[PDB]
Amino acid sequence: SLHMIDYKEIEVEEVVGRGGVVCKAKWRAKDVAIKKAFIVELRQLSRVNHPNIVKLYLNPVCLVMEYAEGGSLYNVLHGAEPLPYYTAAHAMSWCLQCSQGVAYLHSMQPKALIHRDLKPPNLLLVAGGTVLKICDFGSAAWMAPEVFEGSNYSEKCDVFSWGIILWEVITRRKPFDEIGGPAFRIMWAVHNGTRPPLIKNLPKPIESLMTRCWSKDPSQRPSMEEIVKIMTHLMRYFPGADEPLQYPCQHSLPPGEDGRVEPYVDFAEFYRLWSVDHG
Ligand SMILES: *CCC(=O)Nc1ccccc1Nc1nc(Nc2ccc(N3CCN(C)CC3)cc2)ncc1Cl
Repeated sequence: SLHMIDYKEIEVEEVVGRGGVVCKAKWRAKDVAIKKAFIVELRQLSRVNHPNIVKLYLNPVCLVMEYAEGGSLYNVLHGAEPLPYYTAAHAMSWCLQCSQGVAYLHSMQPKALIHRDLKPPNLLLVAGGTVLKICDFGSAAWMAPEVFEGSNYSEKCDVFSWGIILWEVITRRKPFDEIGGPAFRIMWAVHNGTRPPLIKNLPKPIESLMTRCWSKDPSQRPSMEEIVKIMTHLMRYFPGADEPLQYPCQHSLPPGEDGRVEPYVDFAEFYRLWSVDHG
């Protein structure tokens, strides 16, 4: 199941991020990443093998994870200029691959694994930004209200997070940036029913799926198995998800007003391909 580390053949080079400490390395001519009693639980969970989950490959103690050239979704969406251009197909593809990884964890025997902290900073991008990989593990903006309400929670809390992420890559906005302040202000907001503003000209199938994920009552949210199928079938109307991110962008963000917001991506081509099939 596991490959052992001697440290000698792990050639550390440069530092990555500060969210523990993370460093890039080379191990058997493979770019790889590396990082207190929490690993005891990680032994039982590390039976994972999925394309959309970071491949989990001891003095000091180290966890060896495959390196993701492309950084985090969060940094692609909101990071330092220059920011890349991307399309509706990218946004849908990222979310689809996200739900494929989350469904895998939900289907693990003997018991399902809930990710809990599903958010763009833990979604990594590979192969020119086209492949998303969950990095298993201020989260208020993506947390289902029943979780920080303390009450026991199911795996529907990831469905909630996925819904928020879908709004996030479509609009290229940080959810609940208008509220901000300390975390408890956002928790109070979403607990009372506040949700990201709905999106101008969004396709009703997508609006319907997104808002179902946002439901207060977790039992009214869809399973991730259902997410995956919906998103799989929708991709027929979003060609282009394998095109690398390479084109620049100078991102202008208008204020929100009249209770709605405009998307970043453009669905024009979706309404075109849809009407070709539907009459
Ligand atoms: C498993 C969750 C986790 O640890 N996520 C995380 C968060 C921050 C930094 C590293 C990291 N883990 C991994 N990172 C990579 N590759 C990678 C991450 C981040 C960057 N950028 C940092 C911000 N800069 C502005 C740009 C570069 C680059 C590369 N790969 C694997 C893991 Cl596990």
